[PDB]
This record gives sequence, C-alpha cells and structure tokens, in this order.
Amino acid sequence: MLVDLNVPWPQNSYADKVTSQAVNNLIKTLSTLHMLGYTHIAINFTVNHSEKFPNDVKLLNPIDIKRRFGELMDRTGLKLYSRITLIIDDPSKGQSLSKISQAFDIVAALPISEKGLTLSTTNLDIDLLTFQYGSRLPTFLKHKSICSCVNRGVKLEIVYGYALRDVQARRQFVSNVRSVIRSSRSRGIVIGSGAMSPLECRNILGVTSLIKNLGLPSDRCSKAMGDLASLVLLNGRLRNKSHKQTIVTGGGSGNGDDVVNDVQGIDDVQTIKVVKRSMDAEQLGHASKRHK
Amino acid sequence: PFTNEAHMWPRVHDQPLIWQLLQSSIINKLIHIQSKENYPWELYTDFNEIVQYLSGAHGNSDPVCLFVCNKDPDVPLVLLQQIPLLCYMAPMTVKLVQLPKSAMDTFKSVSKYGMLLLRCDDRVDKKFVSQIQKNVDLLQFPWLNAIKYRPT
Amino acid sequence: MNKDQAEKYQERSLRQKYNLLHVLPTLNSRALSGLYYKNFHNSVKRYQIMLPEQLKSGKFCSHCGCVYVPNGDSDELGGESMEGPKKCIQVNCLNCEKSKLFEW
RNA sequence: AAACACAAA
RNA sequence: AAACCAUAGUUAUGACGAUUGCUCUUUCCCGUGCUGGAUCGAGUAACCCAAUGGAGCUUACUAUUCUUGGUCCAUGGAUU
RNA sequence: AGUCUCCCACCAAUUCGUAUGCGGAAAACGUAAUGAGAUUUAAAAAAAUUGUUUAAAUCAACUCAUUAAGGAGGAUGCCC
Ligand SMILES: [Mg+2]
Ligand SMILES: [Mg+2]
Ligand SMILES: [Mg+2]
Ligand SMILES: [Zn+2]
Repeated sequence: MLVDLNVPWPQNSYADKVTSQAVNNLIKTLSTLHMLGYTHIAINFTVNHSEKFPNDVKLLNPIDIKRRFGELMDRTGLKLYSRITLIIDDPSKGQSLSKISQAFDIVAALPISEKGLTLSTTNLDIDLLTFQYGSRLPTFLKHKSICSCVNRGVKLEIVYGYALRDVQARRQFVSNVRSVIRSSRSRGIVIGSGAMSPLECRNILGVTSLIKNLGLPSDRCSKAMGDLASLVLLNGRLRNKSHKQTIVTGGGSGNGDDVVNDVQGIDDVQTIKVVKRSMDAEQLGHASKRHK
Repeated sequence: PFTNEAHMWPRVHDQPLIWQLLQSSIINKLIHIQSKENYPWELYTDFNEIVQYLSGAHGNSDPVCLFVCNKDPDVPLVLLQQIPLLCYMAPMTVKLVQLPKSAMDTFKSVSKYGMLLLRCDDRVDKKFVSQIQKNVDLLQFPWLNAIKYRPT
Repeated sequence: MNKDQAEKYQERSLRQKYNLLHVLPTLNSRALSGLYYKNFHNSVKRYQIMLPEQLKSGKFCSHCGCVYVPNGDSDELGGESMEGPKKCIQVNCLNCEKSKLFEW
C-alpha cells in the first residue's frame, strides 16, 4: 500500500474562493495518481497562525469530500482525508485547535522559529512535523529532542515534490533533508509528494531512487511508506474519531471495515454506526461451529 | 426500595382501639395457666420457635400472621431487620403486622419480647383478620424492584 | 463531563452494581458474590459518599459476601439457620462453615 | 562534541 | 616549573577487495537422521558512540530492520 | 548512553571500634528461607532512570518485617 499525505489544496486563506479550474486540475491529478497506482491520498490545507479563525464548525472544512470527491470516488476507488498544516512562528494568543483538530483528520505544523518548534514539540498535539524546505532551516536541529518526539509520537515528513518547482530550491531542499535524516536517526520519517498538478508526479520507483540517492536505504523507505504511513493515518484518524484510545466507534468484522478504510459507512455529522442486528445470544460461540 | 417502604407499613386510623380490645383478649388468654394458654390458640413467643415454624417443617395452615412492636427508640432493630424478609420468603401467607403504638411496650412486658407468631384457623381469628386484610397488606421483595435503594 | 449529567451516571452505576450483586449466582456462588461486593465497595469509596449503617450492619457476610437471607422469583436461602441466643444469638450460612455472633 | 555542578533549565 | 601518564586515548579510530561461518526459500543422493554435502537467490541487524581508571544498579536494542535457550492452572487441532 | 551511589593518605579510635542471613574494602550493592500487604495501606494512585513504566483468576515481578559464625548430644525422613 502507498500513501501520499501532502496533496496541496489551491487555497491558503479563508478569504480566497477556489475556481472550477483548480478543482478540475485536482480531479485530474487524483485520477493520475489512481491510474498508475496508489492506495491512500490525504489532501493538505495550509493556514497561518496570526489569522482570525472563523467562529464556525460547518464552514471550517472547504473540502466537501461528499460533494465532489463523492462524485469521484465511486469511479476512482480510493479514499481521501482532510489535513491541516499550522504555520506557527511566534507564540501569539490565537489558539483554537479544539475546533479545527476535531473538524479535520490530521493536524500538522510548520515551524519557522525556535520557540514555536519547542512548543510544538512539547505541548502542541499534532501528528506530523513539516519544515519549510523552500526557506532556510531555523536552527541546528538536535538529536535528543527529535528522538524523544518520535518516541512520544509525532514524526518528521519529507516532501520530494517541492524539488520539482525551481532550480535554486533544490540545493536548500537537499541540505534540509540531509540534516533532518541525520538528526532524526532515520526512525520517524514519512515521505510525501507536494504536487499541485498531475505533471509533477512520479512512480514509487522514482521515489525510492530519489530517497536512496538522498541517503536513506530503500528497504527503510518501503517500510516507512507501508507501515509508518498507515500508522500515522490511524493515529490521526482515531484520535479525532474515537476517544483517547479507549473506545472505538468502528467494529471490524472482516478485512475491509476498518476505521481508516471504511469512510463512506461511518457517519461524520455524528459518530454513530447504524447496522442491522447481526449478534444474538443463541448463536454458537465457536465460529468454526456457528453456521447460518 | 429495600427498607424505605419497610418500616412504615400501615396507613389507617380505625384499628388502634380494637387493637386494645385484642390485647385485652391476649391478657384474657394469658390469665389462666401455661396449658390453658396454648391448648385452643396457636401462639408462639420464642424467636427460635418463630424461625423453626417458618423453616418449612409443617405446611398445614396457609394464613399465618406475626405481630411485632417496632419503630420506637432503643429496640433490637438489627435483629428485627431480618424478620420481614423471613415473612416474605416463607411459603405460608405470613402477614407481618406492626404495633403503631410506641407506648404499647406492655406487650414486651407480658409474654416475652414484644412479638407474637399466630396461625389463623380459629373462626374468631378468621373474623378479625378477614377484616384486617381489607385494611393492611404490605409485603414486597427487594430483589424484584431495587430501584430506590437510598438515593439523594 | 457535566456534573448534573454525572450525578445521573453515578446513580445508574450504583444501581447497576447493586443489581449485579443479586440475581441468581451471587446468591449461589460465593466467588461472584465476594467479587461483586468488592467491586461495589471500591466504586462507592471513590465517590466520597457514606453508606447507611442500618443496611451496612446486616447486609452481607464477612467470610464470603453473600446476603443474609432466610427462607415473585423463588431463589436459594442464604443462611444455614438463625437460632435464639442459646448463649448469644448467632447466624450461620450455607456457602462457608463459619457463623457470625451478636450479643443483645 | 565529550566530560563536569547542593548550578541553570 | 613541573608532576605528561593508556597492550584505543582527546572532536582520530579511515578506504575498498577477498575467505569461512550464521537464518529461510526453489533442487539431487546414501540410511530415516546426523552444526551429512553441493548449485538459483535475499539479508549481517538495532541502541548507538569513548575524553582519567574500576565496581554495583537502573534504563534503550534485536517485526521480510542477523540470532539463541527454557517456561507458560494462554488459546488452536489430533490420539489415548 | 544516564541531572544514580562509592573507592582512588593514615589513625587500639570525638576517626559511622558495625562479631548483626550469606559474599563484599565500601556501595540508592548481588542473592537465599518464611509470613503479610494494596490511595480501606509501613509505603507506589484519582535521590536517579524510564514511550508503555509493580501487582490487584493462579503463576511471574516490586516493596517491607525476621533468620549472628563454629564445635557437641537427642528425635524424625531417605540409600542403607
Ligand atoms: Mg559520553
Ligand atoms: Mg552528556
Ligand atoms: Mg558519561
Ligand atoms: Zn461465608
């Protein structure tokens, strides 16, 4: 299974209105990723910290997976997730994660300063740590901090899709990726492609070749894209859907009804799962003996 | 409930003076002699006898009735805490009756202990208990409801 | 969690524990009786609420934890017997071989 | 970097 | 003004090549078997790194990201 | 690796003159036999270390409370 968790959405502020051309290009790139081959795609939405969060709940998510992606999935055959990246540099008093975290699925951060990095590593409840590979690194990253963070949770994310933008950004991207891999001890690394058009997408072999040329072994790339991507999807999904890892709202019967896999069945305006009666008290306990 | 409805059973006010009359009949029966006491009338006044008669040894007579003095200070409340449960679980129809007179401790002063277990087959017993079943009948099982144990 | 909604949850949980203490097996099996007794008491200790003494004294046993019940739903009697004083009034049970003595 | 402290965090 | 001293000694502990052995899988033979033998292939792990020396304790490691020994009133199948 | 402990001059003695279950120079050091215990407890919950960080059917693991070295006599159990 292959997971791409950083598909950008053509909108940065809530004052912006997305035209139909951008939605058509996104549909085209989703079809492109599906045709060659992919399993999980989670589109990204980026906002800054000093902005004014709207005091709404039903308007925080301009993604509407049921409206247009509901038009696309029945023909495509894959699932989409909504994620948000927080551009936090200065610890201002604007902090309303109690709404956007529960409204969205995955919550990431984009630190630029040292104090913001420290607070996002200690107190901020996030899922992935993304750095500005376009700009310069804030400081000399420490080892113990990143190790304690990946042991506590949040892992780092590397986006090879930004190196396809221009020429002058490739050197900075490689310099940042080298430092991240050297300081993170190659444990909590999740790879993603931040492409806005289907023309800047690649195959899994190109991805593993690029990362093995960067310095990370190919088997580790395969493992981090197979198990670690599924785990970072699962964590961010059940931290918002379910309670604090004690009670799950989804019951896996076979091999397809999974809290991250089953997305059309589980209700979202609420958290209930209305299923017909399939568990009685007169049926034989042993499944090998139980017959209908 | 378990006890919230158990101590205070009766809500009527016509009986007490005739209660005094049956107490006078009780002293009339207590006058004569030990044997003249128990020959015509089925009376028990011994806690061990109260338990052994309700144990299930003899099942002849259905209507059985207990008379106990309760809800007055400094009485063996812990010990009569289990007699209504015994009167309910007993297969005989056992009508526990409670003396609503705190001053009626002369019962405690006369026979033994303030309680009396009787078996209603005499026709005067019929006369006076067929009118009291019209009046009071309150006996339940805590295991059935258990809805009001003791909240707030 | 609303405290007004937590009071109802507390009452419901206490009622559920008290009902689990009863029906057939806690009367029959001493193990389930003692286990559910311990569970109910650990649940009532956390709520910082005292329990009435009129029931506290003569409710359960001290060796197993079955309710003291002598002979709508027919069940098993709890106690072997209950004698007079004989020197001091005692109560014996069925599950275990011990007795509890009280003095007048 | 390491190594040190009745520090500092 | 020195006491300057390590069968690593002060940000060093490099670079590839070759050999045996270890774990599984697709093969053939004697005797069933035998740290019995030979081809077609994959991998040699992770925590992590000295700065004066020794001992005790605790805490990180070994999932196609090498291994080994035993136990289990843990469950799963079969015989008595 | 770690914000843990201790040795790295002596003192027939204001110098832990400490024959105290065993080993040990010491050690917030290793282990052995029995009994008990769970914010209702001696103490874990509403100095260091550790992502989870002892138990709470039975086992396993942690904590605390007792058992001074050597020689001789009697009784019991095993090969005999
Ligand atoms: Mg070091
Ligand atoms: Mg250090
Ligand atoms: Mg060190
Ligand atoms: Zn008992």
